[PDB]
Amino acid sequence: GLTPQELEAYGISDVHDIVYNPSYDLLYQEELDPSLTGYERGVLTNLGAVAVDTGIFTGRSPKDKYIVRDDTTRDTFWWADKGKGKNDNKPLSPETWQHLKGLVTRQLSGKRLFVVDAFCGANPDTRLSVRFITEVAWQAHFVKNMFIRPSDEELAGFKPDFIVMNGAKCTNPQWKEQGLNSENFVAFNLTERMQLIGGTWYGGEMKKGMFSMMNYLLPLKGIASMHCSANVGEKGDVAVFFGLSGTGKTTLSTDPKRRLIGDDEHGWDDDGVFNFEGGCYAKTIKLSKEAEPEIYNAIRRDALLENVTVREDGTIDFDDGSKTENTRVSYPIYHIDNIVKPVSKAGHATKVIFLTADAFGVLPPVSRLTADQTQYHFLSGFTAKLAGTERGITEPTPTFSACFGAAFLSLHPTQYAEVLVKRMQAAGAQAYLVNTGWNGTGKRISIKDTRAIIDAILNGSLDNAETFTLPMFNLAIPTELPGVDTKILDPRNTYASPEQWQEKAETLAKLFIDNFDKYTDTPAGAALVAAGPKL
Ligand SMILES: Nc1ncnc2c1ncn2[C@@H]1O[C@H](COP(=O)(O)OP(=O)(O)O)[C@@H](O)[C@H]1O
Ligand SMILES: [Mg+2]
Repeated sequence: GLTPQELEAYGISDVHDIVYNPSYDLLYQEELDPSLTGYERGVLTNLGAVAVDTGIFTGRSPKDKYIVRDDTTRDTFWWADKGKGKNDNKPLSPETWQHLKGLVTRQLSGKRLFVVDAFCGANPDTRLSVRFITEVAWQAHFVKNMFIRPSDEELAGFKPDFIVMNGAKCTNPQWKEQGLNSENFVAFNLTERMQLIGGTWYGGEMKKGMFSMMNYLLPLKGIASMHCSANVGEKGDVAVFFGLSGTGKTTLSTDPKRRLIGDDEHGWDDDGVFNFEGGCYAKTIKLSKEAEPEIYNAIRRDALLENVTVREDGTIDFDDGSKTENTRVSYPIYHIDNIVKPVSKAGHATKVIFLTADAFGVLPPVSRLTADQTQYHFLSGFTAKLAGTERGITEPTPTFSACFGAAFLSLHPTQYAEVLVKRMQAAGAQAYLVNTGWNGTGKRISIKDTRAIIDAILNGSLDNAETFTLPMFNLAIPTELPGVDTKILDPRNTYASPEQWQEKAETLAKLFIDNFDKYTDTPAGAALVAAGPKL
């Protein structure tokens, strides 16, 4: 248990009341308190879960992310103004950090705080003991769902390695004089081992902020830190799925025939793949209980819906994206029946799948990758949003995010590729490229067909299939696969003429070649150029 004195050490004073590690029951009662007003206020939906509103911020704010440049982080961090390649690791002075800290601690002073102690990492030897402090009940609920909930025995000897203070209600009015992006802030200090959040209510900032910390600590110890989902079959076969947001990591790893290890952040050490989290954070936009039953059923009491539209009668309108297309729901991992327990970990991965939502409709549904192409595509981290608000006519805008999660990388991309490659090699892991995106029909490939391709990969149907090489990208695509429509395996078939495909394939190839040029500093990246597309 905590005391007002342990908080005073953090710089927080006059603490009225501490709600230490609240149970789901209390949180439920706290969120439904009819006296709550504003963004703290939750509503009860017909499914039994409470729905909240994160306010103005319905997603992350990378432009407000800062890391203090001191003697601990100077020579190790991948700085946005130092290292080649664009990133969000903006340097912050120790003095400006102290100003932001003052703003947050004064904000949490004289309040009734919610303190949640949890773990980030399923293995005791590499895990972080994090202490979350907030004045908003649903934020404590979010960290309870997302992080690893300690047992009574573990809380007994609990010593926080990292502290995260959420001062969402406060903003920095001096930001203009200090040279920051805005009045908001998501700052990190590795000397003090702390995270400060101000102005933004979005819970994703606490989750991804700790992921960014694991992404810094782990690789330096020779452990792969990955933005991937993961599951194991009955035979002990572990599969990992990399990919950016909305590409299918969550919808595809939640397979009723395989034990879910995790859905978003995993490490890979000598023993194998381990989850960092204690829950799942699924996307609910246009959620169908028919296509994704396990995820739909995980939405019940204790799950936390965010930004979804709740009608007057309590029913949820999952199709409504008027506020945001990034509607979410977090829930304890146990809301999914088929999962690995008690500890979310398994053996080494032998199947590495890179998911990509190709808006250009150029990439094939599935391709077996060569060792060089694995490394080339990992560092490229391609995805394409069919943006332009789709009120214009067409706009397949691409995104090249190194390691399929550049937004959370604390070290140079190659450091991630390196530890990952050595792990894949010791395990004899195979890599595959999967397009959960578009083809020539202008429609996204159905979840049904994608799941069939994932099955073909996991059971070796793909590995034994006869394959031919796709021009330019030089991808080995299967001639056919059991359960999947043969017409779609070759992307050129979905076009009226293979000449239509050709045009776009060249455009995408140039984008890839242009993008990869920022890795041709070393003989390694220069060597991998032969693994990329050629016109
Ligand atoms: N063929 C498909 N494969 C995977 N996801 C698909 C597919 N078609 C549509 N989707 C939708 O795309 C989104 C993928 O989201 P999710 O798995 O949550 O992304 P990630 O976990 O990688 O951010 C979901 O909203 C899902 O319903
Ligand atoms: Mg996900």
